[PDB]
Amino acid sequence: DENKQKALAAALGQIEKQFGKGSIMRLGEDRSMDVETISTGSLSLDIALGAGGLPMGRIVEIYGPESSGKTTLTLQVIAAAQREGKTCAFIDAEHALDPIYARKLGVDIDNLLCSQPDTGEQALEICDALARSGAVDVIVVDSVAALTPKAEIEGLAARMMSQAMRKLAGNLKQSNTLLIFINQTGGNALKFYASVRLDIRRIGAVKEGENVVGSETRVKVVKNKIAAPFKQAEFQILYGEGINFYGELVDLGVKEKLIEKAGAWYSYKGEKIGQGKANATAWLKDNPETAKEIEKKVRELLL
Repeated sequence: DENKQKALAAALGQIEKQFGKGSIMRLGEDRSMDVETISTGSLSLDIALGAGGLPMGRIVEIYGPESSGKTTLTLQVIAAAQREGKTCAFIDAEHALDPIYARKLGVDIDNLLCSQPDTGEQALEICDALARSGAVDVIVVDSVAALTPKAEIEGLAARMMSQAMRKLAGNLKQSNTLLIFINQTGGNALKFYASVRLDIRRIGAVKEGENVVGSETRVKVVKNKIAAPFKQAEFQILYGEGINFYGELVDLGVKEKLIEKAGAWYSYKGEKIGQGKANATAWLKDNPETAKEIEKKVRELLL
């Protein structure tokens, strides 16, 4: 001990000096790097990420099956960035944006920049041009899978990805632009250039009676160069509503014993707020100034 711990802290300090703070970490390390972040729209994912949101200036990959919830997640970090006055761009190779649902989640469709590129290579060139401008804050590319190389339009995709990635990462870093790639693939370029990689899956259905009202969702942070990796988050995405944030606040509030639950009744500061998570959720939704207070304390405790 003692000498071995001083030797470890020195070697760890040396690796960090040479390769950066996020190059090695203890997995139960409560520290996170000072980075500017954009919320994902999910309280437990923001906590699972360690820094309270997705990092500015870095590449993020979100992958999962169709209907896993990665669409909702993507539209929610665009709504979140836009809410803070950030300029967002949407690069589309899927041709699937639902603007009605996007407006329900808070996306200002009118001011969303959008490209539906002719080839995979033109897509990456437009991404780089926006990265270099210094005037765009978050770029979402939907999806890596749909970015067909020009040659394939008239392996090839992996080379395409490798080519552009170094240049892209460099320019996003300088401009402090967040770029998110939605995936289902490229190759190793994205896997090693991404600072955060999110695995999202639908693990079940939420029902009111016997009517599937939403999806039970799980995100595992499988790579995180900003804070300790491998944490996961669970939340509901209610159809036409989006991530059920207040339900997450109920659960984390109870866990941090800011809300007390005596069997089926939940109470905050001595008074009943509701019977069952649903009524407790509704009350918080109805009492936004209290909900914000509890939210603030959860983040202070857990981040």
